[PDB]
Amino acid sequence: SRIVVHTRWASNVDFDRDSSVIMAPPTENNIHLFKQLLNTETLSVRGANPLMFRANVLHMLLEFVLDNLYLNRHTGFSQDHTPFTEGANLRSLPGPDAEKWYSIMYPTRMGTPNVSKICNFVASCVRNRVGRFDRAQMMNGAMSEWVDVFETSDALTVSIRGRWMARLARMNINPTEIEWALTECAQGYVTVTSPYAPSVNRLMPYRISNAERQISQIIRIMNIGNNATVIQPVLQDISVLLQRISPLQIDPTIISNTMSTVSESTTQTLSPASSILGKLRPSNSDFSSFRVALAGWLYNGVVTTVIDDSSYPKDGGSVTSLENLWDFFILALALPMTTDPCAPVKAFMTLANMMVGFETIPMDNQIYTQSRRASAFSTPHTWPRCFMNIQLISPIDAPILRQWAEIIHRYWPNPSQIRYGAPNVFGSANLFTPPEVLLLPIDHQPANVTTPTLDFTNELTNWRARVCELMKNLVDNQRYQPGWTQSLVSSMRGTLDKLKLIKSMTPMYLQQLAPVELAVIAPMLPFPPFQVPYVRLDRDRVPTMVGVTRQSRDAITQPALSLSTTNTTVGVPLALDARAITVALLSGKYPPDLVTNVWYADAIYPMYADTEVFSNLQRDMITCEAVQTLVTLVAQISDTQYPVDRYLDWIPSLRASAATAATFAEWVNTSLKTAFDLSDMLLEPLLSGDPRMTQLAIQYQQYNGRTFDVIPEMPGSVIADCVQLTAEVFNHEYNLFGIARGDIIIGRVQSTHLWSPLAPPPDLVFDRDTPGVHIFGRDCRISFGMNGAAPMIRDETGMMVPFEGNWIFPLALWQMNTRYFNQQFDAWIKTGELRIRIEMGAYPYMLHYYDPRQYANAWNLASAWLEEITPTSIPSVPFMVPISSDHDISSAPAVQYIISTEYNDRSLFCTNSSSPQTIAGPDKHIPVERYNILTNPDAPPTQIQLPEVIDLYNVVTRYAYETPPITAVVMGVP
Amino acid sequence: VSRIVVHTRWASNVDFDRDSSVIMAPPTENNIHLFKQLLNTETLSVRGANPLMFRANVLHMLLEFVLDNLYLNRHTGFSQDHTPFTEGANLRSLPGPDAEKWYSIMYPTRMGTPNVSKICNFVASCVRNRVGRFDRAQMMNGAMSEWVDVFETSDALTVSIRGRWMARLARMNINPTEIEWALTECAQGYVTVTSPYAPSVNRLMPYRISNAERQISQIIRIMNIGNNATVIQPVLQDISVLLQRISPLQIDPTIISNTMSTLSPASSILGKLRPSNSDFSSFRVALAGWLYNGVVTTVIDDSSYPKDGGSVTSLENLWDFFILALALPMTTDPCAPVKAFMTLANMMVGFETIPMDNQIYTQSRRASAFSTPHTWPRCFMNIQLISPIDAPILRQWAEIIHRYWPNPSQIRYGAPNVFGSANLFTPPEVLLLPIDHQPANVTTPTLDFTNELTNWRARVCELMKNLVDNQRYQPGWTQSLVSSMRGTLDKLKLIKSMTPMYLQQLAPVELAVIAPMLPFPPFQVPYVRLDRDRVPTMVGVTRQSRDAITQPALSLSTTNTTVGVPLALDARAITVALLSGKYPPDLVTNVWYADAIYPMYADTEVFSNLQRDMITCEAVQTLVTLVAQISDTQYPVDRYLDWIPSLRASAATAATFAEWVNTSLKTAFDLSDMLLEPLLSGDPRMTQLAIQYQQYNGRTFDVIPEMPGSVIADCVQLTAEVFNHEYNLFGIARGDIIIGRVQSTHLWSPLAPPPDLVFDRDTPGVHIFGRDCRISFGMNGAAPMIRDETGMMVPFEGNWIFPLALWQMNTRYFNQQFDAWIKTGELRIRIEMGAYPYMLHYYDPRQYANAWNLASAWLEEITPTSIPSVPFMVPISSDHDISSAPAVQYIISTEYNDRSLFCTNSSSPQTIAGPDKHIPVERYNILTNPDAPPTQIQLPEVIDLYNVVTRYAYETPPITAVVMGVP
Repeated sequence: SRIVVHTRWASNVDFDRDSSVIMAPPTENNIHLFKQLLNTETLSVRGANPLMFRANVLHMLLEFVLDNLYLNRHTGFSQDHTPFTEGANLRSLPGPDAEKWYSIMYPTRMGTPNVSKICNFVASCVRNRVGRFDRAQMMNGAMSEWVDVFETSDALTVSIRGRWMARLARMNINPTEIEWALTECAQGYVTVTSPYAPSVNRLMPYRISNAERQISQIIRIMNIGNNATVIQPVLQDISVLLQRISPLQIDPTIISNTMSTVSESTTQTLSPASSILGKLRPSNSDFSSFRVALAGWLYNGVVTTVIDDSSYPKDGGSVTSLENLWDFFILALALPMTTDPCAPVKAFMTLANMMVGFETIPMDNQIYTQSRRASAFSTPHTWPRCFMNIQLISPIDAPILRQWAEIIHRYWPNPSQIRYGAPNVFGSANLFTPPEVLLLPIDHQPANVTTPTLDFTNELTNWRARVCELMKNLVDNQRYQPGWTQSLVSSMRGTLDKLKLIKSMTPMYLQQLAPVELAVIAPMLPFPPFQVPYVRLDRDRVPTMVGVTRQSRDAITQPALSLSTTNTTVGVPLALDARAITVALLSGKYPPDLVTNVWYADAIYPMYADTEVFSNLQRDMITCEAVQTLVTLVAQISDTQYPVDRYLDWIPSLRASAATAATFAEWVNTSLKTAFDLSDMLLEPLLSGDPRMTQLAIQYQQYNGRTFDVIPEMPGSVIADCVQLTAEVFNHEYNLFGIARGDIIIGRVQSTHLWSPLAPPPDLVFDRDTPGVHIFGRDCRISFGMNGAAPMIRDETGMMVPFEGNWIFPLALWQMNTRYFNQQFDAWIKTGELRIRIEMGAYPYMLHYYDPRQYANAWNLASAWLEEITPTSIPSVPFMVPISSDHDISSAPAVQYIISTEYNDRSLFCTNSSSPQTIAGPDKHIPVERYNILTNPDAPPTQIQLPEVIDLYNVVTRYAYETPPITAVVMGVP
Repeated sequence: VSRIVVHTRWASNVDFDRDSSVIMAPPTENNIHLFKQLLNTETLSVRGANPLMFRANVLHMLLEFVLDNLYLNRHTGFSQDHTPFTEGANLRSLPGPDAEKWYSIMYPTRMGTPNVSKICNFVASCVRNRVGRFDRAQMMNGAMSEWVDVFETSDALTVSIRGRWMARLARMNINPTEIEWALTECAQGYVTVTSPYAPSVNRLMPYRISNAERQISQIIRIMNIGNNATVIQPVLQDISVLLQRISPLQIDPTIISNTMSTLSPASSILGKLRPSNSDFSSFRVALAGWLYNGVVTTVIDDSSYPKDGGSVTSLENLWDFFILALALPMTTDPCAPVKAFMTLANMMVGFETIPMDNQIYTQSRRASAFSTPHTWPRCFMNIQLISPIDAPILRQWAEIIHRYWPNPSQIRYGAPNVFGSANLFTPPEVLLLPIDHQPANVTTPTLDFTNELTNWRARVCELMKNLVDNQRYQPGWTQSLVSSMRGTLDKLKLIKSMTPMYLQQLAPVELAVIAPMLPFPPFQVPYVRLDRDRVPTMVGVTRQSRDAITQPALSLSTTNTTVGVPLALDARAITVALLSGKYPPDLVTNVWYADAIYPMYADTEVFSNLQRDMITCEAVQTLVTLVAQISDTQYPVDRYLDWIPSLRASAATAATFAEWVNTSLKTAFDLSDMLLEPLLSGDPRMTQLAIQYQQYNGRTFDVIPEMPGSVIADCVQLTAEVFNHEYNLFGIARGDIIIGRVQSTHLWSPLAPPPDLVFDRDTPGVHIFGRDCRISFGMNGAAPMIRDETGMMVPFEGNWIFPLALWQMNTRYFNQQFDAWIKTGELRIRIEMGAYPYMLHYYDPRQYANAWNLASAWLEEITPTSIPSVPFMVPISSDHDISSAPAVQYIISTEYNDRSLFCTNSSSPQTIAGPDKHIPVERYNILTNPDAPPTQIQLPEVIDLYNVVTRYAYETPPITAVVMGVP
């Protein structure tokens, strides 16, 4: 408000995030914020510090910028009937006293009381370059898509939103075109309801490139950096998603299956059912923790599916044993579920473990012994060479083992991939692979039937075949017999056959039905997952680490050398149990009820009510925009390490420090999060560490040393543009900001003339060129009184001089021993003729009017005002200003104390705007610097003419469109 | 009749003490005690004196008297009385009683002249106008000037002494203004002292000096230390005391406990810490290490090391290397970084493989065993050698070292403007710090990434976890504790200590404030972190004189690690302080430290250091000076009492003397705490010291001191020369003696024998005798006769010549041989003595008992290393004649003299019998001819014993104030 530049004036307000930038009351002091923004070395309802005086100001500017992204929706107009107008349209609004908002928006409705300079200029203006001019109206019954008109405001805001819109609309299309990519995410099988139409000016700004894609990735990649407690719950969220999809029945299923599939060994040394009953659980209740590994699949170079410890027995392995058989079966089943590349070697060593003491062949070291925990082995180098070096396996001592190893060699599941979605609109999916390439630990097979059926065609069914074969090969052993009974082994095979031939709709749904159902979500992932190309063999591909730079090295400002230094943990262990796994594999129980097209798309749509990707896309976009705006500002006033255009340093503000930088960046991040009430990790990982040497990229390397760079890139910040523009323009309007260029001259002067100390008559100032200069830099001590001499200052050479004259002082010396200085100077500047140019550069000030008719003192303990300040900063300058008359007024004294070293008096809200003359009131004339147009039609309104031409009543384009929420146009078909 | 009381220190105007024996030894009493209180150590009785040290002792002798007189003068009131002989005089009123008797003592015309007496008669010639108060200073306190000359009995000796004294003193006074300015700088702007008052010009602040003095003092201090720990350990003690006494920050390991929420890591550390400890000192001492470097080295035990070995699988070793790795970088031992590097390597030896550069070196060898610049490996000096497959872990580690390693700084300190500051390997006001500092207002939470300390915790947590992750560098590790251990690493990396803040910006302040308070200033070394060749190697000094080709004094720099005394610390307490840190819960920096400061600086002791050092340098100055006056050194010397025979010098001579001085002055200042070990830190015949220090490169930096004058030896020359023109005055005479039995009734003293009963040495009737001259005995018991240089056998009589070599070595024989011959017959031998003590024997001219008894005694009491002062039976002059004496002379001086003959007939106004002596009215010439001023030219001529003597009302205040600390 007055001087009204602040928002909430007449516009179509829609919602705020507290970008509160405003003014302060002008008839008195004026700070508008800075007893609330930054008071680092000052403290008051009336203070600010010049040792952080560049952050605060920018910050103030930036929030201002933020305040102005609101939705323009112009509604209706009408020709007018004042004598004042000759057809200029009024904007018709239902608002109360729209008339005042017009007499305000336009100088209209301003009558003919008596001859006033105002009224005179009124009678002279134009009847045309006023009100409506033009618009983009090609439709019927609905407003122009935008309307231009001559109304009062600052066209930055106009151009501001021009660039705002530019950033927005750039991503629109004919909508239904996106029904493609949705159907591609619908897999073509989640049928879709939506209208049929091309672009109808309903902006759908979600056509996005891979730049911001990858950038947001990076951000997540350290946002996820070292926090995996959070990954578990949402993984369960996915598990329940699947629960809402999977038809399985668990407890009595396996109950009947097991009571049917085992063979009789009750009087035959540990009956298998009894043992296995006591092992599994009759724990009949909700059990759904199976979906775990399935959902975890979404990450491989990200997470490491490891198996729980107790899943393995703790006996070093042996032959004559039944629980060995149980558990070895279980693991042979579950290991092909793991992501760990040593899992082959792991099971290898595992069978070696139960092969402790009977079959014994080449052993490499004291760890590759068959007595060592397989899971403990970690590195390619931790893998028994012989495992990968099959010829060390003599088929003589380990015939069965060589057998089985070769089985695994030729027989082992393999990876595949699948597609989803569209970079066409939405950029990459992962960055260490081509777009939408979704590699798979499995090799999906095409399902055809819409209902479950029995069949044994599956790589894992084949594996089960292999393992039952090996088991029968072994249990019948002649070393078993002495440890056992013989009809026992008969019943053993009697079990294993029904085992390998047990009922299970699992593997078919897995190999065929699961994969598409995985693809069902499956960008609809709050965190977009990541994965890395697969590895089945050939240790040389075993990755090393994903090093991420977001800065440089200590002594090396280059990224390409700090690469080894700026690098972060990779992979996490996540231990799982095989029980429910085998439970499911050996028993799939699916009713013929999931009518895929019907069932699944049915299960989905109601869930589809608030599609997050919308929030995700905007999230990431604004994210990267912020990040860019940052990487720019850190190089400006606020240098980082590379001197490029700093602008305001003619303002003295203290130099760069990460501490100061971190402070400012906090203010930023704050404002940012507000901008849409953002609430998640945001640049929080960047001030985590120094965002001063910022250099972004990432890489991963493998056992073959093969390195793989990914280097991000950002297209800039529309904000940063506008803000720099305005910043430059500012340099000449500083007056409008309660901060002044120059210094002040201080000594008790006594005048009655009506003159601003903001522009005092020439006679009153002095300089170095002035004689009487007592020049002081940074050597000034002070003696108290002497024998006959008063307190005398030790001089810059070291001499003692009394306190009066023309003296010069650079501020820092002052801020040093302020207290000393102040306790001394009281009289001899107040009463004495001590006058110093204390030299500040650029500084806050403040004011109060006053009636000149009485005497005026500009002491009023302005000293007291001073001493209130710290030895660390300076108090804003209050001023008493007379009410000068346009003509006669009587004489009264005025004892001033402080004056501006310059003329800078330019700031005023209107006072006495109705008269060609007034007795003594604020001498004010219509500010004729913005409406010269109203006397002559010129000044290309939209052409860039600032600061060369700055007005406040301009080209005005209130918009009007069709603004549907995109969550709403999400109509599903079940 | 009596003689003159040549004295001082008999009318003390003060209670100050010197303990400097200004007694003169009387003649009715004994005399040679003053000649048996010198460097002589072989004396045993009332009587006797060594010939060979005669000259050699006089120095100290005359010196001590001087040491009596630097006392301080004060006001005296105003007396106004007049009597006929005292008409119109402003006598100096004295608060003391019988001061009028003391006036007659100082006022001659005080007494009158009503009759006949050498007093009455000559005082009848004395005026009343050159008596009493002469002239005054307009500068004056009470009833006396700050300098007021007044006619009075006095010795110009004391005058000159205190005059040059005063000169020095006032040459030092300091303005309270610049004083408080100092105190400000001393307080670094954290004192508050003003002074609006009524001025007083008596006030005295004489303490302004240069730097060379303190620098010398620091040198000698180190020398006396001679590398003794017990010297400076208690220094560190006082330090830690005041430190723990002053720091508001609080430590609480129990915090972590809750942070951990009480092996499992927690159990391990809980056993590691003993949750009972209550004492907090040696850590503070680890800090105070940063204050002195040039002599000491912070080191660490290896009981903290994993046997200085370690492995890659011992969880305890994890704890310990963790612990240390944190507690290290703050040390001063320069081999630290590569040492921790190599220790880490040793524990790791076997998984990662790196080239070496010495077979005796071992990648598993002891870091302790590697403690030289030569223990540096060029692979640690070039990482590019480390292929990232050799040991990438260690490569990254070495780079971490190259990068985050601590980095020194400095600050201003001291008040060199007036008192100066002593620093040689650095400018005086420069104060290093092995780390870097930052500005104030830490009243914000203590979190700081940019803190090299948080930096440290961060980087170490990283490298640790990074390594621990693989499970394979650590085989045998089965249960997944990547959860427990690594989350623990997180929690600890997330433990907040306010200590690092104190360290980063507060400790700098504390120590900068301590700096001026040092009764012993620092001694440190230019800190570096790299370039072994730059690494210092030598801290040498030359306890030997420089004027000859002279290697410096042996230094331990080649046997210690670099230069410094070892110092092993506790990693536990240190790293805990690094770990748990909390400031007072309501703290406001300044007011806290204001109150913490006040009473401390309310006390002050550095002025003791000043007095110490100034006296020290003056003392050694005049010391080596007098050395240049005693005998021959490696430079031309000038002796002056060589007219008093004594040989050239040995060392223990001055040694005795040196400690004479040390004792004397310590007793003279009641600062009996020892100051100097002159040769006990120096060398019998040295002239100068000089320091030097060099790096491993061979870059040497070699400093030499400078000398100012010392008026002491000057005034010594002053005094002696006057005595060396006015002799006898104190018990020693030049000349010789003639020995033989002559008798007379014409009365005189053997000091004034007529030159008739005398003969020149080697007179006609000559009888020369060398060392080898042996006797021809008489025949059948006849008179033996002695062989001549020609051979002739002459009897025991004539004029005989013994310069001296043999009588020294053949005393008692000679006595027994020549006794009766001198006793009853002529045997006139001249014996050569040069300068020598004498004695008297009071006797009446009317009676006699044999002096030859006591004479023979004095003979018996001589050794070649000892001579007693010769007694002489002294008669009574009279105002009336009496029965003369046949007096039997045996031995007599060879000369006429006056030592102190004042005046005959102590109170008898006239004298007839015996000699006469009037008053040396000579000395009071202004009292005879007042044409003369007091600075008239009469020196080194006759001394006057009456003067106008400036007396003073200046005042020295004990240096204090009323102030406040950090506001």
